[PDB]
Amino acid sequence: HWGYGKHNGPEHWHKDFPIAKGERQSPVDIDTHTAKYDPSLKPLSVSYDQATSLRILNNGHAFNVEFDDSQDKAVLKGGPLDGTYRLIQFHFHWGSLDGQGSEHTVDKKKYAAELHLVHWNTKYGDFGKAVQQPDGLAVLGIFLKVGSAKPGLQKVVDVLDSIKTKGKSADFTNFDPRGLLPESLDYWTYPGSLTTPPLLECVTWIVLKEPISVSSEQVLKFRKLNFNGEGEPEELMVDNWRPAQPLKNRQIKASFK
Ligand SMILES: Cc1ccc(=S)n(O)c1
Ligand SMILES: [Zn+2]
Repeated sequence: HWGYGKHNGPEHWHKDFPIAKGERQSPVDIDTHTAKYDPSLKPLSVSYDQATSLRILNNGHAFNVEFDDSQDKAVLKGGPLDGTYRLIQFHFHWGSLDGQGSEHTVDKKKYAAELHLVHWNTKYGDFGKAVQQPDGLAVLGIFLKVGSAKPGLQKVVDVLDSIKTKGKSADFTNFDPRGLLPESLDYWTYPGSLTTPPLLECVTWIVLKEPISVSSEQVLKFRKLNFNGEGEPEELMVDNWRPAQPLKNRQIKASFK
């Protein structure tokens, strides 16, 4: 099945998921010179004061921090979005080296990692029905650069020892995703897809311009996770990013001058 190695990596995905070569795949390179300011964009509203985290899971491709999405508790709206999208989980993509790791790139620049806060459109009732719709998801993407530690990341980094291998999960309550946000909510937005199989084309991407800084020690701990299950040969969970895909007939809009 799919993964990020030589024989099952991104160049192979299209055989099981032909949408891999579809018309609105993600990620893409954001050419900042070509991304037009759109003064009709509303400010983004990120309302995470009532977020209820539940659990963290190593799913063999990344780790997901999961939220109770059974009530309107942590929602994204405004910006490019019509209506209300509810937070369901966040995860990251990262590199074996600080010079790569992000999925989106900015004028071909790769960041060390990229955080994806995944939300589903509440008009669709739940996640599973939302991913059958072309406007079912909104993913807020945030770049990570290596420098100063991100204090708000440390509770995630500290729990990783307990979910080293595929299939492991751990209780992960009372985690506040507000601590992962940069100061500015200036963003680029375009229509795309999940960046992992099934690669569904349901996503309004909202990618923040301002990265957060994490320490070298924080990212090194991400790289000690494993793609394999317990009792299998160790394969470090690194380079779980898909490269940039063709922009095709899409425009990237900027929320800022
Ligand atoms: C389930 C899910 C949703 C969004 C993304 S970017 N990934 O990678 C996975
Ligand atoms: Zn992702």
